[PDB]
Amino acid sequence: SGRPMDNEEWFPLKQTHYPPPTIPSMKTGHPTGPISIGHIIPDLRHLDNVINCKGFEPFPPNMDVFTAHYEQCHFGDHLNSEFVVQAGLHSDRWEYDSVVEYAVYPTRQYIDRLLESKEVRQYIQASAALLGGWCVYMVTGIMVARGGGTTDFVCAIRLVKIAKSGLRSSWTMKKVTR
Amino acid sequence: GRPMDNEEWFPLKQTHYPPPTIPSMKTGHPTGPISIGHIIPDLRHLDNVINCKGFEPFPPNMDVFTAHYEQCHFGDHLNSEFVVQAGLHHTNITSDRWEYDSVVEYAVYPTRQYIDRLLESKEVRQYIQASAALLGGWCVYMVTGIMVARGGGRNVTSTDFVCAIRLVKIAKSGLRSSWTMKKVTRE
Amino acid sequence: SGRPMDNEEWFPLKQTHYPPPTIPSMKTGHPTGPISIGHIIPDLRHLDNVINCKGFEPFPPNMDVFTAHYEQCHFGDHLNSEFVVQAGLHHTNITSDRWEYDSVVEYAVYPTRQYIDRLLESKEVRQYIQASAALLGGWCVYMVTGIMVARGGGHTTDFVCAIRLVKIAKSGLRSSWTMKKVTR
Amino acid sequence: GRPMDNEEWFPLKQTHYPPPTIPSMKTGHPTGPISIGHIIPDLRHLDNVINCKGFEPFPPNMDVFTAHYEQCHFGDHLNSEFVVQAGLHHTNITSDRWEYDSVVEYAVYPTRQYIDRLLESKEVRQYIQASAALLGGWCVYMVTGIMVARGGHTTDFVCAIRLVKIAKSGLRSSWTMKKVTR
Amino acid sequence: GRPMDNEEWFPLKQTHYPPPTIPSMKTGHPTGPISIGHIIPDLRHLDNVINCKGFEPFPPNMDVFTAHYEQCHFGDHLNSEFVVQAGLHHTNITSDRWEYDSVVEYAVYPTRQYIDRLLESKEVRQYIQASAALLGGWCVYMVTGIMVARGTDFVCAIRLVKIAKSGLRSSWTMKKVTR
Amino acid sequence: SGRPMDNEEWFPLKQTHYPPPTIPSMKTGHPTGPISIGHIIPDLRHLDNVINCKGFEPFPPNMDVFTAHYEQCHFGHLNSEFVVQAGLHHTNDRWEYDSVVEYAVYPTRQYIDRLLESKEVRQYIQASAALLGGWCVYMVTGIMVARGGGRNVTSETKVNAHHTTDFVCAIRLVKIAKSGLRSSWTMKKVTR
Amino acid sequence: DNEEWFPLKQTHYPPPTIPSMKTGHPTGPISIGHIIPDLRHLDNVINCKGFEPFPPNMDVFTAHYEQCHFHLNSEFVVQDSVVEYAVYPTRQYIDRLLESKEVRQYIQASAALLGGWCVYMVTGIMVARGTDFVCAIRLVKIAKSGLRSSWTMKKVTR
Amino acid sequence: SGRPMDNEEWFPLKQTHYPPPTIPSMKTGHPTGPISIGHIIPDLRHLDNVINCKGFEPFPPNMDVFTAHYEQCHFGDHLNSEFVVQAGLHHTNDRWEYDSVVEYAVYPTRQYIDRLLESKEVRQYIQASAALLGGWCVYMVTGIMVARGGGRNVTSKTKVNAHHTTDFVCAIRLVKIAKSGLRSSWTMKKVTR
Amino acid sequence: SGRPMDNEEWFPLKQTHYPPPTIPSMKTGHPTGPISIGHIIPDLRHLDNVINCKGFEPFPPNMDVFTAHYEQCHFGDHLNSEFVVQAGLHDRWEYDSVVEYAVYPTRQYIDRLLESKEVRQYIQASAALLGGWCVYMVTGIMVARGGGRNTTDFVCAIRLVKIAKSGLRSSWTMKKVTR
Amino acid sequence: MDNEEWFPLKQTHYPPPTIPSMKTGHPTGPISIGHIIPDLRHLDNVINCKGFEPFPPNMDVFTAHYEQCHFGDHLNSEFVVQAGLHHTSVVEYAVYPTRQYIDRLLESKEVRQYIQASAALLGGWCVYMVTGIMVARGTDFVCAIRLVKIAKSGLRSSWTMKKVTR
Repeated sequence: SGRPMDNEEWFPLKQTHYPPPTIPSMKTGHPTGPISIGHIIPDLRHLDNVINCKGFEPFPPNMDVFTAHYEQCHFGDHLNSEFVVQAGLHSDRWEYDSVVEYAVYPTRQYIDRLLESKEVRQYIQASAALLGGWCVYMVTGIMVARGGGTTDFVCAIRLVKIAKSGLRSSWTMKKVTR
Repeated sequence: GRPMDNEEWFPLKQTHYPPPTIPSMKTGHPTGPISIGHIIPDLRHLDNVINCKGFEPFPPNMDVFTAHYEQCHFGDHLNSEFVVQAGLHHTNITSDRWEYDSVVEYAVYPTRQYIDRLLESKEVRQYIQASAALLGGWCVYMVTGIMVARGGGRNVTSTDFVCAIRLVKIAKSGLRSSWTMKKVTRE
Repeated sequence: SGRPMDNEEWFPLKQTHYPPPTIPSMKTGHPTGPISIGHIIPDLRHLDNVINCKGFEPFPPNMDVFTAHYEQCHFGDHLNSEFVVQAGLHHTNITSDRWEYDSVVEYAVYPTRQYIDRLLESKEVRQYIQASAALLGGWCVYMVTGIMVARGGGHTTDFVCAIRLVKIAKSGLRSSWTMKKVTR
Repeated sequence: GRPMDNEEWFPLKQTHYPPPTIPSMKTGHPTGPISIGHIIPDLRHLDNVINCKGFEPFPPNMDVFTAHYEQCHFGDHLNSEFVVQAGLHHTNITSDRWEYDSVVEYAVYPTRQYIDRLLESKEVRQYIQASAALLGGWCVYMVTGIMVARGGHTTDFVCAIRLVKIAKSGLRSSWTMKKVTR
Repeated sequence: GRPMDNEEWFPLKQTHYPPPTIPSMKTGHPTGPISIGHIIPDLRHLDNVINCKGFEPFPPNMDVFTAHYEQCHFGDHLNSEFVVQAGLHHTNITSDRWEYDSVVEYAVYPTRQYIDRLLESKEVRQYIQASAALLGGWCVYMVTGIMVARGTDFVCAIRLVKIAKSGLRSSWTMKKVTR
Repeated sequence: SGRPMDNEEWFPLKQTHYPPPTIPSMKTGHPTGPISIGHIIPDLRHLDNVINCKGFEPFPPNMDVFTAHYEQCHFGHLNSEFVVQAGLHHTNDRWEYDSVVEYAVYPTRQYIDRLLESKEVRQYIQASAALLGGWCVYMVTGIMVARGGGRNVTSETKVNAHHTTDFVCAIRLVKIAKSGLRSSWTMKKVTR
Repeated sequence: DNEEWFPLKQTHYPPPTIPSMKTGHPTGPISIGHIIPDLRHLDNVINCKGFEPFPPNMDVFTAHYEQCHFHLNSEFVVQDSVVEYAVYPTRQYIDRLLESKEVRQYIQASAALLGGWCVYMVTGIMVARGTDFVCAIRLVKIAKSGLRSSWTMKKVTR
Repeated sequence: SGRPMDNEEWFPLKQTHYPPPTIPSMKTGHPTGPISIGHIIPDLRHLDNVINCKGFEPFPPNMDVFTAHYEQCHFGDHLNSEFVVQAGLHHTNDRWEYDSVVEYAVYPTRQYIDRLLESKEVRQYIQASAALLGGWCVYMVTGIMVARGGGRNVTSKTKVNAHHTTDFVCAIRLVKIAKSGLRSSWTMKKVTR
Repeated sequence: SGRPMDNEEWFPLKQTHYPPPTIPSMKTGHPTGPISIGHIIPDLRHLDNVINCKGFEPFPPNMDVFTAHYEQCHFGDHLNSEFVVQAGLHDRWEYDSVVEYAVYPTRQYIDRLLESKEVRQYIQASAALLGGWCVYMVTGIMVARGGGRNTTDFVCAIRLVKIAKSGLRSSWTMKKVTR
Repeated sequence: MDNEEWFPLKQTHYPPPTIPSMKTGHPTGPISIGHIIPDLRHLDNVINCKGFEPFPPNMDVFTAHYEQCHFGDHLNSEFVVQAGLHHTSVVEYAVYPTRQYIDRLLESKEVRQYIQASAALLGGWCVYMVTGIMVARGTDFVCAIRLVKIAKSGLRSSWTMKKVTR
């Protein structure tokens, strides 16, 4: 199965097998699946919880969804049998047959518009008033697994961190790793 | 629980400051002496409000947010008394006199547009111009939060009252012609 | 009542029962408990996978264990019900638990570079460090610098409710590991 | 006149602390509750002296220096009240209540050797060890100056102090010292 | 009450120059020879005004602020007691206490626009262009405040700011001057 | 299959050309192959030119060779999917293996110093310091061996060729350099 | 700038006509103004369907060379008429090159699927006499990564 | 003769080879001399290679020629008799003296530089240097020293070797205008020996 | 004549007032003059107030004095600037032979001069009362052999170096002084 | 570009030092690797003309034989026309200096005397060490030199070594 899919850029969704959204519904801002590109989540410990669950802005023409197909994939890389024995430390790998990555590169304009939707704006304002600043994570990619080892499901997500603290005026976006 | 920015809350020693009504806190004319939006000259004169006659009402992107705490204290300091026993050095982390019950936090996050509206108000503009002439620049503090403790019970000193405030520091210095805002922590 | 001054640095153990080590065993480098000051864990997704589980270097004789007594401790997040309502996130299940424990006792030490160097030399820790350094870029471990113990019922019923850790990392091939406190 | 570092002088609101005798300041056993060489935990507790039972006597290179002021106040505030007249905007700069007369300032500049000797004192070492264990670092303030008001055993009293912030953080293995203002 | 920026007031000494009338200050033609808005070339001679023939009037929004002090001390830190304890009693370094009674302070806040207008007078511009061509750059000092002691009243101290464009920076910088 | 083996840290070699070394000879300092961990190369243009060809220093105790095993691997970017959505259409082959083993070491300061203090490494370093500005060499930090060989595959999937003998398919390097008259050298991971 | 010219595969690239280099439609396969994805290709022109013409401020300058054979020579191991055509890339011309239909698709595909994008611009060509052929290219690295919102332009040397 | 006129900011030229320009011709943009204020030279070694040989923009009224007169002057590098003996060396080093030396100086504005950098010859040289080489670098003559009444060549005792009683330029003060790494804008730095 | 001697590197004193020290006494640590190389002054506005007037440490063997002779020297600028500048309209000193004596200080010698009794007392008083300390070391002296305005020798200028430690630096910084 | 690192000798025609004499610290030629010159204006005013420290075992000399190595400025007849302006066998020996060797050089009698004099009269001191020589065939003669700038100016108490390029 080569190298595992759970890279440092991809957080695996292992709580519940959420079904994927249709490809056109991702660009329209009203996805059919509960987890899609363009969704804002509060923190890394609530990957399922979506702030803009009612809908978000449709993808502008400078934001097309790109694909990457992989076959005979597995999910491990977390203290494998070989790494444990040669590190002195002391998991059943799942084998999927078709895994597709859907990815998008966000523009600052699209983020500026997303930070103005009612739900995201309210969360940001509450976090700014009660806490120091605010911090949200945008789903920039989704990994959907077809088949198992039956229905397709979003198996991973790729995020970007948008933040504004220290009373600064401009928000900053940064890639997240694990 | 306790507020995440608890170090940024300055307690007001006097329990004689009545709170403003919830509706008047955003109209620009709070019914109390200390409220969100008041401008003070410095951390020594927290009782002197410069815009005591009224200020700019809160814009829609600047709403008041609430939190409730059964108990609230401002400052946990380590005592100098230490007892050694059972091979352990026992410390004593105590709370200060500024401890109140049933405290409600009202909080706000200011925008640059709103603060710019504040710096053009008559009283604040007068103070800013006078300070810039007499000193290098000017420095004021805007109340960004208040805490109201219930009156009576264990909140009695020898009927609700403002027990603590949270401030932002607004300052323009060095002829920058551009003011900066910074969080203020109790040190 | 007084409360921890580093309460943002205490990670709760949640609904478990890790027995607290006896204090004499703690300093000996062989605590009677599963998690204790001086234990090395590989990451923050475990908090119980101690690498030096067979023991570690004893405490230096000049290194002392300090104790605090809190009437109550709260180790939960800010995503309470009121914040949920005022953030508009009432539509999703996001509220976490309040980890409010009563009659808590804190045991804390101050790590020294020499003692950490000695902790990194046990057969288990140097094995995880060398393997992580060769197969991956660098290595990163976390040392337990403090433990909170909640009181049980009317002892052996007491249990560890929270731990305070420190990140010990070297990834730039700079031949010098760096130490930093961990938060949230 | 006024001291050049007048901003660094915290006034003691309580006017009942008698000053130490001049010979006792440099012996490490001052006859007064607050004096040069004392270590306080933080800026909120000036009455709380850690090295209360005594500290290191001053080395010969740490002599006490004096200054005299007919009037010393700590805080000149700009009032919000203004009057426009004759084309001028009249302001009122008023002194803070902390205003004393016939003030003698005793000042010291400490060396790293003397401070390292202070940090090894029983009480101070115990406090900083506890703080390091409970906080990953420690922070103490050494009073490097006092001001005695001879107007308003002796009848004089300590009216203000001047401190230095001694701190070690992040296990930097070397403490730093800084001046404190306000 | 005492001046809050007391270290920024350079004392004029035996130069008992008369104070300008307040109406004459704002007009750019003060009746006094040392006034707010005057430009001097250096700190060695505080009465060598280059705009001696007049300058740009104050902007209508630029106001003059006034502070009355019972006493003012502009003396150096080299007072007698410091000189004694530093072991410099065998020399003449002891400075005088410039203590004046019943002092009035007139102060303004300079803006970049008004300073640009002060740099465009014939005398100041000629000092700037020649100092920048013959020497590296230029450096002038603008009087931002004056202190006046009661008598006939006279100016006892001035507050200045340093305006300097050096190193071919294409923009001058403004720094508060202390002593 | 799965995610490809050509990480940015793993530079691929000429397929079916470099035989693997014996496992015991990697630590001896005299490896039985043309390329292995511990070798010094002048740059990335000559992945085969070895400076320490006449043996190098044996591995110290703190240098153990760790292994990582992978199954159903492949190499390779210029795939048909990325090319068609990038709009290039530049005729885009791909190698597949049954088993791939990564052998990895972490270099220490003292062992690098002893490698720079070598008979053959000093000549390349000193001559480069005199004639050229400074010196810059690369050290093999890891190797990838296709245990069981591999196969050349092209998709429109066709197995073009079959190779059943072991060979090294990639190396992982670190750049060791000294320039600007600096006293101490520097080491940095090499990415692609 | 001897360390800024990457050689290519010999006798494989007919040189374009000098007037064609400035009209944005060069007659040769490799020319000034072409965008290549990596340093491993040096032949995969992205803007193969043309690019923006050289602005008036950009002019092609020439350096002839009677240079013969003359990094690791035989001595270092022990111890042909050519012409250079070069330009200077202004930032506006780069901003317009990145707006080409071919260059924008590679960038958006690289940014979404990877972290960012890195492209190279042929700032100079080096054509030797024989039939003549382009023997070397001098490139410039144009890159925007880390969500910088402003691309950087640097020179490349081996 | 006081301090030498060879300050670190004044590069000396070959004596009696460069005639001075007339006072009015300096600000007209067409100097009557071979070297004058406003000339752009390529390097510190090619003084005669004036790029803007045809002419340059006349001096705007914002830029005036300021003068400085000196009397009984002399030239001398650091390797004089007194320095060499106490520097351990023994190879001492002709001295030029002048009765009157006049400095003419100006301060260049960024706009005047932009209008000089957009002239034909300067633009051609700059574009050639930016395309063929990494970047471009030009030097502008910000000042000139002329020896009114000429001077005398002297060797050391002191012996006069020649008398040249004709006015000539003896030193120039330059400034470095350079752009590299595609800074999108030029920088100006005073040059010093 | 020529370029003036009082450039930005040399500070002029009161002419015909300060006698030179005998050349042998400049390296013995006890100069026979009031102002010499090795003396420490408190401020730039009190150039003759020598702090270590009771002698200092003799020059170590790696600190030799170097000389520079000049003939037909003058001090000051003329009115050619005041005209091209438009300065206020509100006469120079000439000498036949002017000798500069110069020394490059070492960190050890400065650390030992900072431990001299008088310098130590001044520094301790300044640190305890003012917050920091700052002194200037005479690193060169310019001496005129006979004077004349438009007989006996005298020191006409000094070249100084600022040695300072502010805000608890624990180490002193040494920088050149310009004017 | 290594060509920019080399500076020309104007009508000197000095004899090249014998290959062994370069390491011995007493080269037979007047200009050699390891010589100290005061500035770029005086490229043949060797300060350490009485000899210098012999090349340590790590400082071996390395040779480079060029048929016709390129030495010149940017001004070439090809470059002159396109800018509008008006027209107007060799072997290299090189070494790489170490910090300790330069520290020893600065303690030579002649070098230290020039350093202490420059530091006292001027602000700091600045010297140049010949790191390479370039000799063409005849009698043969050194035609170019490659130097490095050594300077502790600025009261830093820490000398820096930079590379000089024309």
